[PDB]
Amino acid sequence: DIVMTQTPLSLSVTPGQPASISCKSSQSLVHNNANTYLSWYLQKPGQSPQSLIYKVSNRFSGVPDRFSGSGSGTDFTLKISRVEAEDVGVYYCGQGTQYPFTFGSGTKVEIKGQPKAAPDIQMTQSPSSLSASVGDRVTITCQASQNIYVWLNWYQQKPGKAPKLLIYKASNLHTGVPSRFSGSGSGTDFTLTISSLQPEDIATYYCQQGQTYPYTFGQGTKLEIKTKGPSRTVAAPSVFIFPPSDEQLKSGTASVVCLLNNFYPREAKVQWKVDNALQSGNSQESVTEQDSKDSTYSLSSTLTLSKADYEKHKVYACEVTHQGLSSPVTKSFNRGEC
Amino acid sequence: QVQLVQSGAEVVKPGASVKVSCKASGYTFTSYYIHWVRQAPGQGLEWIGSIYPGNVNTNYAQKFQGRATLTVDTSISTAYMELSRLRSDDTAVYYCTRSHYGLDWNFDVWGKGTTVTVSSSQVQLVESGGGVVQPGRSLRLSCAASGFTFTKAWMHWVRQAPGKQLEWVAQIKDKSNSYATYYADSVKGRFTISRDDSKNTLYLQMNSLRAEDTAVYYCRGVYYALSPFDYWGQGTLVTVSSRTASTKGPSVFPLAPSSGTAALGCLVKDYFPEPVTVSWNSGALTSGVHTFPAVLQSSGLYSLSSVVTVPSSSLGTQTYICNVNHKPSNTKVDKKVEPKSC
Repeated sequence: DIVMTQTPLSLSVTPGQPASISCKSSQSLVHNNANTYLSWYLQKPGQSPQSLIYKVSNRFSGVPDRFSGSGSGTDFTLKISRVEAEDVGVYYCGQGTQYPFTFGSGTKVEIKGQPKAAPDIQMTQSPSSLSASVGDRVTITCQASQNIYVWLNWYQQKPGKAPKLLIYKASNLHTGVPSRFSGSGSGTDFTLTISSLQPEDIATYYCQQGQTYPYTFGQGTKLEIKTKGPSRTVAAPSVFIFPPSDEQLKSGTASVVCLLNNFYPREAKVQWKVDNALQSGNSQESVTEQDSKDSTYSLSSTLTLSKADYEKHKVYACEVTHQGLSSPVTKSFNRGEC
Repeated sequence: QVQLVQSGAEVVKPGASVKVSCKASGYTFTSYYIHWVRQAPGQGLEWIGSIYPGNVNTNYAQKFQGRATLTVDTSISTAYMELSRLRSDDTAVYYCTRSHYGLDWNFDVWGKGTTVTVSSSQVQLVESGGGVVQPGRSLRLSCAASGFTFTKAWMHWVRQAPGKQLEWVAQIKDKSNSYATYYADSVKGRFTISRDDSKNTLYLQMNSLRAEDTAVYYCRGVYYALSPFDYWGQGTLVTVSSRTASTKGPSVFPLAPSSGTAALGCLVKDYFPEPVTVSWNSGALTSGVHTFPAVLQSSGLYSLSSVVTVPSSSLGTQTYICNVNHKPSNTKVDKKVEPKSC
């Protein structure tokens, strides 16, 4: 095993200054075809390695001119004439001259900045979500990690749409925003109040500090209203049955699926019959959440058998009993026909 | 009517750059700050930077200095945002927004946003597979190659234990070298590297796994001759651990429509852990879709169905494909669902 050692372990430069990195191999890297397969790689933090130099000194396509490699035999150097902000990471040498191929131990290159700035301001909103009633007074709060005086705005965003400014400078209502919105607070703690909730106020609400760059937003508060209406009308399920695909039969298992689509109320019974013999204990049910828009439910029932058992029987049926059906509905298939 | 009208949705490859535009109308473009703000899907808002069109003074968030460029064309009242060296986590809706007169610290008018998707599939090398495996058991990785002549390259697997250096795993040569293979000593007899040139795919079969095999695994493709390259994939983590149930990617079977309204779907079976995400026609088809909650089977693996109702008129013309993503196993599966033809 050719061992590749690198020096230094790590180095720091001020932005735009040069850096030099060295690689030492335990044996000569000269291949018998007189090529020297020494390569250099950069691995930016959290990313894949990327190839910079091959055969000691050649740049790959698109590699900037500020990277150069030199050396011969057992001693190799990579020079970075100017370390730019996107050049930071771990540099590795590697050899492709003798099996097993090996890589160096890595040299970390970082930028040392003497000035340390104030940290980014963090905005934290409370609660994360809430469910309320039309007519309620609703208050949500925002806490800033630094004192931001009154430089705080509130936004409303509905799914699929852009945010909309509601309040700026902690308490000023923007033009066109209804007067039921108001804001208060100063320093680190801010409040958005909706004086009397209306159905169109369902949305996520965000605060944003406007005091110091970078401008930062809170993580959002979701405001929900659960509907206070009657039940929807009875909806009969439409029923579909699916034989196992021939793909799945190639796996020794057969799943038969029965679909009950868009029914109301929730109570429904599904029985499976194989060759008109009622089944029990070999099917599983799964139900959607009540649909957001038409308030129906949907249901799948899956019957599982071995391929051997599936091929011994002819007719597969699911029988559905539901209040919206005048009598139980049967959907079936006969194995082998189309 | 004060408005900001944005350029259309864009799909871009990682490492490339994107430039989105924002046309101002109904107010004097040069007297108000313009900002750009982005929203990654499911998440909150992030300020990118600002520009005052009257004197093109700019301010950037530090994490975007050197990578974002804000520019303007005042003759057509348009602002532009260019973002370079795009990665995974730059997928987002990008908004341009205008500040209230006389200040730059609020966002008064908003564009409707531009969807920018950094494609996962437009890279030279992308690995599939990974996750948790019991010591002594097996796991298979694959790697899809694009944008170079796969068959001429010598392919490698390289791995990196957390916090450690790169370590070479295996190499497989091309057809002119009989697809000869070479291994690191610690994996000889346990790992097998292979390739399938007709599918531009590289494979690593790992058996008898040990705790020391825990690492991010990278596929890699190398060629010298007269236009050399040394490409690296994205890396996938393999954790050899006995303290967590093992991950398993799903199998996907079609629920073909029967022979008014038609129903069809995908049976997504035999995966662990949760979740999978299911889409239809890459997200183009959403109405009438029901993806049921997963149920844990007696095998210890989850199964679910995703179904869609369509008019039976469409079973001839329309193509129906369910797209299944299982992040814990780093696997994606597309299954075309077509009417069974006799």
